[PDB]
Amino acid sequence: VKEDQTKFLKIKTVSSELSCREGQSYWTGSFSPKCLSSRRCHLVGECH
Amino acid sequence: NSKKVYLDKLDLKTEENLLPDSFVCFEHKGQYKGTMDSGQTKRELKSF
Ligand SMILES: *[C@@H]1O[C@H](CO)[C@@H](O)[C@H](O)[C@H]1NC(C)=O
Repeated sequence: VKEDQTKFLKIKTVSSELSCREGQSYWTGSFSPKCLSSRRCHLVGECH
Repeated sequence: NSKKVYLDKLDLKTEENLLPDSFVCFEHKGQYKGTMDSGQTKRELKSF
């Protein structure tokens, strides 16, 4: 009714972006090795 | 002259020698001209 109601619904367009659709993935980091050594003479244990 | 020492790694090596602890000396039971020089019903060894 004139001078009444007049309800406004607005659709603001904030932004348009070109998003990414990820495929495969994996993880990685920084690694360092540690070694334990044992020296045995021949015919000792499995020194064959 | 120390206490227990815990280690992060076990790096150990063995070197051979000719000290008495490196030799396994044995003898037979019932062996002629040896200790326990009597008839045996079983073939067994003896420490020396
Ligand atoms: C002596 O060496 C290992 C023990 O460290 C043993 O397994 C091996 O059979 C022995 N060798 C012989 C009896 O010839």
